[PDB]
Amino acid sequence: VFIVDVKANKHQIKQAVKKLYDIDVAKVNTLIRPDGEKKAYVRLAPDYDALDVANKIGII
Amino acid sequence: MKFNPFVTSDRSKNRKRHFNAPSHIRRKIMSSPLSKELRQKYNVRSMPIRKDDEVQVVRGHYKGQQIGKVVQVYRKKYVIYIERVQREKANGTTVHVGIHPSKVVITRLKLDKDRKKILERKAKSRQVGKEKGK
Amino acid sequence: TKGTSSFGKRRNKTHTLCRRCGSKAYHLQKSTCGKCGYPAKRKRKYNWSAKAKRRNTTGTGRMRHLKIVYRRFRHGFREGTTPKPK
Amino acid sequence: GRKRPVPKGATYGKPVHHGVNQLKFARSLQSVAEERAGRHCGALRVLNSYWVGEDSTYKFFEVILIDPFHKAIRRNPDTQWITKPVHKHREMRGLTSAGRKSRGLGKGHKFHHTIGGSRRAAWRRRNTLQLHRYR
Amino acid sequence: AKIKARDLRGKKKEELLKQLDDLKVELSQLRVAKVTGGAASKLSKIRVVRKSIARVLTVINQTQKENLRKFYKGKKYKPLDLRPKKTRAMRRRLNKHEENLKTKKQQRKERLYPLRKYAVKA
Amino acid sequence: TWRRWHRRVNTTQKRYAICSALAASALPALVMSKGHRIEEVPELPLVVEDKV
Amino acid sequence: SSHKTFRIKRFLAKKQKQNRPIPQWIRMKTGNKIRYNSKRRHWRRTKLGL
Amino acid sequence: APSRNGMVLKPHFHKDWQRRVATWFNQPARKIRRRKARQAKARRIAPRPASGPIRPIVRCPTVRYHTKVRAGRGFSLEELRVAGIHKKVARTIGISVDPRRRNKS
RNA sequence: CGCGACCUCAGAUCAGACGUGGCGACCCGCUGAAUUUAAGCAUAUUAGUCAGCGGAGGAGAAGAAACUAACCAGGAUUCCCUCAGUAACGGCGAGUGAACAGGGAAGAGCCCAGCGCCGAAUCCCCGCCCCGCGGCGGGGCGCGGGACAUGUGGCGUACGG
RNA sequence: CAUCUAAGGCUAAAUACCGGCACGAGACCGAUAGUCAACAAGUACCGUAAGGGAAAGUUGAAAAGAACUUUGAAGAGAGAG
RNA sequence: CGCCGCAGGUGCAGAUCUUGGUGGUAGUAGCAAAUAUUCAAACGAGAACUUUGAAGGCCGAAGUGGAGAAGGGUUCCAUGU
RNA sequence: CGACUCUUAGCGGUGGAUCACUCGGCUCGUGCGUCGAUGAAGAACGCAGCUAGCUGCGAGAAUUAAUGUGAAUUGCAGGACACAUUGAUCAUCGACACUUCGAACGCACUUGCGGCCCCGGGUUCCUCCCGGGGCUACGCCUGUCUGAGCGUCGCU
Ligand SMILES: [Mg+2]
Ligand SMILES: [Mg+2]
Ligand SMILES: [Mg+2]
Ligand SMILES: [Mg+2]
Ligand SMILES: [Mg+2]
Ligand SMILES: [Mg+2]
Ligand SMILES: [Mg+2]
Ligand SMILES: [Mg+2]
Ligand SMILES: [Mg+2]
Ligand SMILES: [Mg+2]
Ligand SMILES: [Mg+2]
Ligand SMILES: [Mg+2]
Ligand SMILES: [Mg+2]
Ligand SMILES: [Mg+2]
Ligand SMILES: [Mg+2]
Ligand SMILES: [Mg+2]
Ligand SMILES: [Mg+2]
Ligand SMILES: [Mg+2]
Ligand SMILES: [Mg+2]
Ligand SMILES: [Mg+2]
Ligand SMILES: [Mg+2]
Ligand SMILES: [Mg+2]
Ligand SMILES: [Mg+2]
Ligand SMILES: [Mg+2]
Ligand SMILES: [Mg+2]
Ligand SMILES: [Mg+2]
Ligand SMILES: [Mg+2]
Ligand SMILES: [Mg+2]
Ligand SMILES: [Mg+2]
Ligand SMILES: [Mg+2]
Ligand SMILES: [Mg+2]
Ligand SMILES: [Mg+2]
Ligand SMILES: [Mg+2]
Ligand SMILES: [Mg+2]
Ligand SMILES: [Mg+2]
Ligand SMILES: [Zn+2]
Repeated sequence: VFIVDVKANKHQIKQAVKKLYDIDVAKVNTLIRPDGEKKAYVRLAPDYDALDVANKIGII
Repeated sequence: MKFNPFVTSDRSKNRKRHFNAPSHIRRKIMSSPLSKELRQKYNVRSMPIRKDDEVQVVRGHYKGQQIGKVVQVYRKKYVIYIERVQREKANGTTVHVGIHPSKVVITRLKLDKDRKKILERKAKSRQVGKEKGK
Repeated sequence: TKGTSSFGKRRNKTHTLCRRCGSKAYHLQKSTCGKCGYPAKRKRKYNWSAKAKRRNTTGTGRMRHLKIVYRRFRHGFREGTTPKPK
Repeated sequence: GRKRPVPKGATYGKPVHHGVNQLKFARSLQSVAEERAGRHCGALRVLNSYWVGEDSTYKFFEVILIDPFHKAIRRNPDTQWITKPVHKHREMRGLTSAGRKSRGLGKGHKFHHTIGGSRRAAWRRRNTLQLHRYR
Repeated sequence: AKIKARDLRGKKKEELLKQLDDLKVELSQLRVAKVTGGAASKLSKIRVVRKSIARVLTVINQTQKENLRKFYKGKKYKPLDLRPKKTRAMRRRLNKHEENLKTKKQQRKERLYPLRKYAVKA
Repeated sequence: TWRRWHRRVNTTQKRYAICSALAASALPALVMSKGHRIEEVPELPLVVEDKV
Repeated sequence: SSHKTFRIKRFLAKKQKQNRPIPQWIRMKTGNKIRYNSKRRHWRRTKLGL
Repeated sequence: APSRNGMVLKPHFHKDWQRRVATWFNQPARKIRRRKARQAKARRIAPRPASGPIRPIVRCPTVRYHTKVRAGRGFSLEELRVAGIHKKVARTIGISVDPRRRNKS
């Protein structure tokens, strides 16, 4: 789950997550918070692990 | 008396200019007099107050000859802080008492490449005025 | 009843926010702002209300470009020159 | 002529102002022609105009326009004057020959209304109260 | 470890972009630490990194702009952001060449009848 | 603002007052009555050389 | 309503973030002369123009 | 209402006169501004006589003033001719030719 | 029954430019009331004013006489004093109302069309080179395009040429 | 008889300036006054809208802004400083 | 601040006066439309009103139920005061 | 004697007059007298380590660079900052940059829907998908190209 710019669509979100984190994503579920910022749910590919990635991100 | 028609003697304009001064000319406002030994060795009367020069308070509650080092100049408050000029609050801790730099006299300066340059430039200007006033 | 009861059946907005002038005077059915007159090019302004003119005149906002224009005039609108680097 | 644009021909008050039909526009039809060409071609400067045959119901005028940003006009004196910014939209300010005629300018006893440079210039000067410091 | 615009101006655009990248990834972990609590030290380095990105971006934006100005030096037509900007009214005026030129009638009159310097005694 | 702040006095009257003021400056009783502390000064119409 | 346009929700978004009490450390700033958020809004007392 | 006995006065103050009131508080400032422009102009034309060109003798054109004489706009072309100076070089000399005045005397 | 010349029109995301909107205290062009006064009121007054529409500049407009005058004549425009609450207008009621001369501030004059003469002498645009940059010009070079005799430029403008 | 030469064009100075940039001053006002606004004022708030539109300055030289003990659940007190 | 002059936005009980504050009324009118509450316990300084359980009732499917549209805009949900 | 009520005084409340002060006005004068398709005025939305307003700014977002200055900023923290193998702050500001509406410019106001031309990836060229970049308003001037006319003509 990330906070992204409101001007970025699911395609750019998927490309950005895939390139700047070196992971493969399955689908992106997006919504705009009442605060006014986008929230992206990025489902990883089954051969990737979110806990594995979240460790390397540092948000564990 | 003031003859230049482009500088104001208005009380409100001078006070407004004083209390809303930017930091770089707030520094000049916080100038402090130099001691007799410092005035003789150099040729400059007043000098803007620096961070780590010794000073003694000559007016107020903290008059004396205890040469205290300046430890902070608070240009927002127009005050400077000195080592031993402190007051104990209710809880027992110590805090500095702010005093206007015009009420202290500098006894030793903090000299750098810039301080020497400003020191020498004021001396050359007073020398120029003195020779013109021969 | 023209009073309390009639005030209950008001749930249809007549005006919305205007793209130009940002005021809630954009008449939906007329497609015209009642404040700045925006289907149009020229800004709506009348001399019979000096308060309205001074509520939205030049200087009531950010003045992004003009505040620097006032700065550059003092130096003759110079360009392509530098302060002689040390 | 000019019909007063009041709905149902209803002017209100002072029968002196009840006129609707036989009223006349202060500017000529030639001035209206130059304004209509000048307002259309806002990038050109109206120079002058003339008459080329009217109608029962129309008048036809040819309007001379100058492009102020053509180099043939810019690079030639005796024509650079129309390129100056004070000369833009002359026809709207009554500075053209046709526009000037409706202003009542001229030298002599016939034209005392515009002795200040315009009718309003004269009216203001002779209706302004001069209150000297020492009275 | 602080970078300055003065020392950045010698490098090529290849490692200037390289320096901007790891400066951007550093700000990414900095914002991560801000969300996950982090420390007061890491929060204070957010601004110092943000200004470093502006510093590097300003140098590459400048360096590109002087190269474009040098390339279009002497070109008859230049892009709208390379020609002078002063003021819309001031751009419409006549240049010195076509402001100062005179008709042959005017300069012949000036050659024939110049204004003489004179005085009159009492 | 048009309150007639200024007054014009006749030139003859204005000169008349100046003559009267000059004549009064030469009488010690009048200048003392202005509170000017002239008791040690000599020759009340007091003239110095042009060196000053 | 549930059905909103983007620009209305963005308008409602800003009004939400600026309906917050002033930080406590603001009171300690020199020459503060501020005491509370006087432009606070409650959904039931005063309504947005929109 | 007339009280007892006075002038029949007709003030011209029915036309909202307080918006068109010309005060003269900038009179002393205008006199200085005109004075120093005179000084600047005089010092620009360094030897030239600081006050415009020479003007002709001219008789006032009415039975009330025809006994007096004054300075006209400029010299006429016939006086320039019999003085033997060209009408173009005259104004460079500082003479102020006026071409639309005729001499009937 | 085609191919050319011109004329009059049309298209282009053609090459290069230009206008749009704002402020609007002052300025220019229009449009334009009624309250009010007249002890009523309709002409009149308010007022060519408020409101309305358009267009500018650092000022604007005006401006070098199809003028004033009737003198022994003056001499572009604009502003000040005066003329002058005057001549005049006005249910000749309420009210309105300039100009000339005179003294000052400032002071500055000119350009076309036409009539003619000169082998279109004229102008724009695109490339060459070099002298340059610094709001972009100079020089020459093009058996390079176009405008232009349905009139470009030089001389010349009522003071005569 | 006098006077000019219309139906084309340009032209600075003297002149105007309650908007703008930057200044200087005052027999002005002094927080119900002076601008509506000395202050997060065209703000809060009101009206569908056009639009209407406030109130509100002052601890102290320096926060030295009352440690600590005590009653009360606390507000709030009593001592102390 | 006195005295000699100068200049006024110069003197209040009234204007159903403007603004602000304060009284008597007055601990008064009132907190009475839609049948209804009671017992024990818990938390808690404190319980007619909170929560749990037991009972007696009401809405009675054209509801005091379950969901939406306009409108509102975070009122939704936890935790704490 | 209490209670109550009235008068006066002391003290204490309520209230914010008075007085003193004034980084504000009002008035006068002076010098300049400068906006915009190279995108104005105005609006919206964002931007601070802790930030709601005001203020400043624009995805380089309470600011970059450059130049003067010369040790701070400050409510707390933080790490700076040798001040010469070049400098905190402030000021100036000429380099750079400057989101979305708005004259507002591809069409429309629904972040709705396009078209053309290049580039990168999926293609593994063929052109379908994704991303990036540049164009695509109206009026009008000069020129250019392409044109229309049983408009007036010339040659067959
Ligand atoms: Mg969705
Ligand atoms: Mg001194
Ligand atoms: Mg409707
Ligand atoms: Mg009438
Ligand atoms: Mg010629
Ligand atoms: Mg409600
Ligand atoms: Mg093109
Ligand atoms: Mg009447
Ligand atoms: Mg009456
Ligand atoms: Mg009546
Ligand atoms: Mg008007
Ligand atoms: Mg316009
Ligand atoms: Mg002009
Ligand atoms: Mg003119
Ligand atoms: Mg008289
Ligand atoms: Mg009249
Ligand atoms: Mg003179
Ligand atoms: Mg010719
Ligand atoms: Mg003439
Ligand atoms: Mg007030
Ligand atoms: Mg008070
Ligand atoms: Mg008020
Ligand atoms: Mg305000
Ligand atoms: Mg009074
Ligand atoms: Mg009173
Ligand atoms: Mg009273
Ligand atoms: Mg009761
Ligand atoms: Mg009851
Ligand atoms: Mg039942
Ligand atoms: Mg809840
Ligand atoms: Mg008492
Ligand atoms: Mg008391
Ligand atoms: Mg910097
Ligand atoms: Mg739709
Ligand atoms: Mg044909
Ligand atoms: Zn609008």
